Amino acid sequence: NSNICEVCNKWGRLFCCDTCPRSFHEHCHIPSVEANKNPWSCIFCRIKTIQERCPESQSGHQESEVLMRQMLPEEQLKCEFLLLKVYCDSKSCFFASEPYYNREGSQGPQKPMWLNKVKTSLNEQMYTRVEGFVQDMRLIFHNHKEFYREDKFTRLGIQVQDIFEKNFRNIFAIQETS
Ligand SMILES: [Zn+2]
Ligand SMILES: [Zn+2]
Ligand SMILES: [Zn+2]
Repeated sequence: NSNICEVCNKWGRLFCCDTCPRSFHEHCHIPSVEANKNPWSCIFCRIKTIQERCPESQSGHQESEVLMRQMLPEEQLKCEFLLLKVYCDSKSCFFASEPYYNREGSQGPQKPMWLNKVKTSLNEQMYTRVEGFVQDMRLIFHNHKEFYREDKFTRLGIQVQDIFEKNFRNIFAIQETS
């Protein structure tokens, strides 16, 4: 197994996947690494299994249909994995914890949002449809773009949104388009 966490790329107290060489800090893995379970399979492995059990699940889909899906166990897992893929980028640090807004010439957003809040919301089963999770994730980057205006720091929201959107299209097998 790897000797660094797959998500934050640091050593420490790591839990090893039994079906692949990845390793994780307890709270870097989403959901948090489960207490017992021998063997244990990580979220990358659990997602691969869904795909292998239903190869047709990788045929193209319309985003509008994906968003209306109820958060049954497989869609819950897919959103957890998508959230994890955002945290895997080091630029997620900017969006992880609760932001505050005091900049000359800007007003803070009406509805602040951040990754750890989405994480808690998923853990607490607060989303009933995929749309709920996706809306809150897109809101993180939209709020950032609006607040930072013409400051070059706006680019960080574009960059992490692009990681989100690429992984969304991959995980939910969104029909490829030009
Ligand atoms: Zn970690
Ligand atoms: Zn694994
Ligand atoms: Zn099938």
